[PDB]
Amino acid sequence: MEARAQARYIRVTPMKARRVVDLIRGMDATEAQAVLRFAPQAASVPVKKVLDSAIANAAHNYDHTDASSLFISEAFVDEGPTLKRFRPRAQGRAYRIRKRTSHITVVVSSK
Amino acid sequence: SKRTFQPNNRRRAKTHGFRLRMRTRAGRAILATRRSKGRARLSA
Amino acid sequence: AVPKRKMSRSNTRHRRSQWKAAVP
Amino acid sequence: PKPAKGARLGGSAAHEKLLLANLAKSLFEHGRITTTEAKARRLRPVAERLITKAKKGDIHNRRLVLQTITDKGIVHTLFTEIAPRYAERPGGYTRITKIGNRRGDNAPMAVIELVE
RNA sequence: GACGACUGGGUUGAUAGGCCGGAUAUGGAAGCCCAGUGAUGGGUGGAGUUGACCGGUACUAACGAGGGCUU
RNA sequence: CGGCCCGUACCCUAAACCGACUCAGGUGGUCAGGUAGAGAAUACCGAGGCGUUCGGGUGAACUAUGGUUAAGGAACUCGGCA
RNA sequence: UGCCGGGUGAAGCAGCCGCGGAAGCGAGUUGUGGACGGUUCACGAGUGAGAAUGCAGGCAUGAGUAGCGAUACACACGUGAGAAACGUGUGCGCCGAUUGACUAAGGGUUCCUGGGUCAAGCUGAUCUGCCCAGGGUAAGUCGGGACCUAAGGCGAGGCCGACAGGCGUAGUCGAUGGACAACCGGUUGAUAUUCCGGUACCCG
RNA sequence: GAGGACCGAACCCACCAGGGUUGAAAACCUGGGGGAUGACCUGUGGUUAGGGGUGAAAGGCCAAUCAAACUCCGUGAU
RNA sequence: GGAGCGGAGUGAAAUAGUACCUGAAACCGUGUGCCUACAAGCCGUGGGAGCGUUCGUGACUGC
Repeated sequence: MEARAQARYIRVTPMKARRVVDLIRGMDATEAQAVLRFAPQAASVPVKKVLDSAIANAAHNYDHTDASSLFISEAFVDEGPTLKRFRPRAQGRAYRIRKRTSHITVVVSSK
Repeated sequence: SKRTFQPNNRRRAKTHGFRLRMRTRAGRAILATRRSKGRARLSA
Repeated sequence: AVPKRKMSRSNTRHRRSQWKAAVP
Repeated sequence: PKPAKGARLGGSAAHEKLLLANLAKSLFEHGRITTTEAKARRLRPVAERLITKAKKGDIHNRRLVLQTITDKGIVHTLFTEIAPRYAERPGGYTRITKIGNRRGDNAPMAVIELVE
């Protein structure tokens, strides 16, 4: 019953996103929302916003309204287009700073 | 401390100005060789 | 000090595994 | 109350005194405030001591409370509205409840209120 | 005790705070009265304030077995 | 009755100028209150302004800026450097 | 140049199965791809890279590490999808020969209103000196020009110099100086010695 | 009531120490320190240009570069 | 909230979606077969048991 959504170009570094997505692999869909709800990390907000699209797609598109037999089948974060800007530092030099992005994908399947 | 560029428009038009470039024939070559190279701002 | 060599993939990943969040 | 180990709240010993004094001002003004967990723990013994002094009620104690809360209006309510309420209760005048972490700096917050 | 960790307690509860008392520390509160032209002094009174030390007191907050085989 | 042209916003001991930066630096001149004090020093205030430009805790070693040290008093050190 | 292939799927890329003594090959095959290739004999070469502290682009390691740029903010309410940072109120602290109010130089629209939160802000943002649209600077008396000249510059003729060019007279420019007539109060979101009110002054 | 006079803020400077040293800063910060009516400091406008300028003289300074600046050209120098 | 995405639709083709023909390598992930916590390793090579969606891995041992 694989239904999935994903957010692309989400402005949070891939490692910081993986820190949270590695909690929500293979648990009940609702039980995963109740974990991202009470999660200190700031990446848990975009991730839970994608976890809700997956359930919304499962209910609407494929007519699996009951969102309690679902578990996270797949969830992974892919690298995204990095932005590059500079920073003035001591003695006239400049060090680069990369503002990384990520592509978060979540897949819910029936148990 | 005090850096090596204190802007002053008056003193930058009496030194690199167009009127000054047209006074010395050595300076009119600078103007002409910038016209031929195609620059937009032809003199300071 | 400065890194003497590029850290091998095995050694890099041994460490980043330790940078994990805890289930609430 | 016993002093704090380690770094003082607000970055200085002077700031701490005025910080805890004004928090007590607000707690008596509204009866309940939401603030950082560490600040709530420091504020409990200070506020409870002030209530103890207000229970006695005499002019001398009113000076003593005034050394901490410079506001005469707040002290009036403390001696004439709050202290009568706690006439019978022997201590433990404040209740501390933990809430979720704050957004932005993930500081653990808490509610401290006067026990009804 | 850097953080983990270690130790004790978790309503069958004195773990911490508060509240009562002590011990300590300073050293004679505020108000009132008396004396003095005044600065000040005397009485009420080893007073008032007071943290960590001490005794009381519930008022506040307390994943993990089903035993391999051979001799 | 006529009296022309340019400037007139905004910043200016600075987040808008010169330093590549919202940079602990530099930037001519004018205004200049109260109390103590000789004073434009210094302490607290006025007119007026600021608290936004990463935070919350936690008594580790250690580093830096401050503070106090019994008895001795340069015995330290190249040197009373601090 | 002769002979051939191609929407019945060419080049290129990724495999699988075979082949050669090497550089390598397959008119074998599969997937991707979607319009150009194979081969005989010759002919030409910007014809083969792993190193030059080589050059350009992308991406790693150091590492979720150092730093986040000099003293204090707290609470209540509000807006809001979301608030430690945005608004309002209260309190507390700091500057105050200045963390206040102006001006020249410089900058050049950063000023005001409304809207936005993708890029920027060493976090955050509903906020911004950011982005978009619109608006805003009023002079007979303020500063300067139409008045004067200093240091100095240019310079008709002119002198000197092979050429280029150097100097300089009359003159003409050149404020940082001289001469010259307006003060108080009010107003807008943004301007005021400029507009408005009162009373003045100067030249024709 | 004179002074290249005395003490001492502004202003100019940089003797000592600590910090900073991939810094807040390609020369600064903190506390002391020197001059502080003069050979002083400073604004505006001028002016001296490379084997040359200027220099109370250190080969110092001449746009973060000076025992001979910088740019283009000879030039693909050797 | 938006961004973005899942269905749907256009298209011959939507991992051709205005970040867009082809889409290599470095680099980053998910799943999966094997090995790996008494071991000294220019990380390969010869011998070799075992396990498994000739092939993949490689206990142990020689160089």
